[PDB]
Amino acid sequence: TVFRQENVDDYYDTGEELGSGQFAVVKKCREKSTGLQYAAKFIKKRRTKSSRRGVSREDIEREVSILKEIQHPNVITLHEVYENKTDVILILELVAGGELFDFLAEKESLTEEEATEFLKQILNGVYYLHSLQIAHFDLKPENIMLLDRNVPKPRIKIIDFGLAHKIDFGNEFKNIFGTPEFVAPEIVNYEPLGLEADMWSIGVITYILLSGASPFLGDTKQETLANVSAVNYEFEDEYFSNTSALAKDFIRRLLVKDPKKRMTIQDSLQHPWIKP
Ligand SMILES: c1cc(-c2ccnnc2)ccn1
Ligand SMILES: [Cl-]
Repeated sequence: TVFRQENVDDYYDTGEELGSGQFAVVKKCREKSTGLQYAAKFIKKRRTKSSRRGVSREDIEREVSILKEIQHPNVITLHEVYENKTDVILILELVAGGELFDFLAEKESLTEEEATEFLKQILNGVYYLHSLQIAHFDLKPENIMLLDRNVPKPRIKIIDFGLAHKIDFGNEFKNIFGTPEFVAPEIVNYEPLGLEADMWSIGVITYILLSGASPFLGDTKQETLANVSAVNYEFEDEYFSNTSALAKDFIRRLLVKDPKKRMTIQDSLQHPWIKP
């Protein structure tokens, strides 16, 4: 599939940087014709078929294909796509309230109600995606963005569909691997992956939201991965002494090694800690 090849600078003005990764940079921008603001994600293309730098066209097209399908209050949307010889440029919905990661760093830990306020929105977004057979595969606080961080109950949007895949056969078996602290055991063990991997990630996020601590984090990535595979985590009393047993139950039912025994997104929404 080909994208718009006019110079993006002819239609948009760019401003402050909103993100920077291994193969992508995000800049705030403004569409000249409407005055509306967006986030322009510049994804570096591969310069040769055997290169390890840049993102393959197949991977870029997959991300775009998934983004084009989604429209939900808790997921980022795609406005337009441009490309040139060096980059594919996604013009995405602007989410200007910063990462959930940074908001958490500025509060240490959340109350259960604050945590469930965020978590219910994450679950709603993932319910939508999973309903579409879309596995995100990179859920973590850095990939949750607030619309406005200066309100009592911030609204959030899931971003960064760079690892997302359609699961039309129940599982996929490709080169997929996210951030060690948040990946499920099946990712660590290079097993077939499905929608269940995201539910594990939600369990990790929930643990962090309630404690300010990462459940499997080791001193090295390899140690973290080993901890994940062994399900080596516990609820430290210092952090969870006044956390409800039902909150712990929710987490426990997500941080399950066997993906078939892990709570599904529908299960999570009916769990007594979440269900209204
Ligand atoms: C603000 C920032 C972003 C963002 C930041 C970092 N990585 N991907 C998207 C997307 C939308 N709005
Ligand atoms: Cl994004």
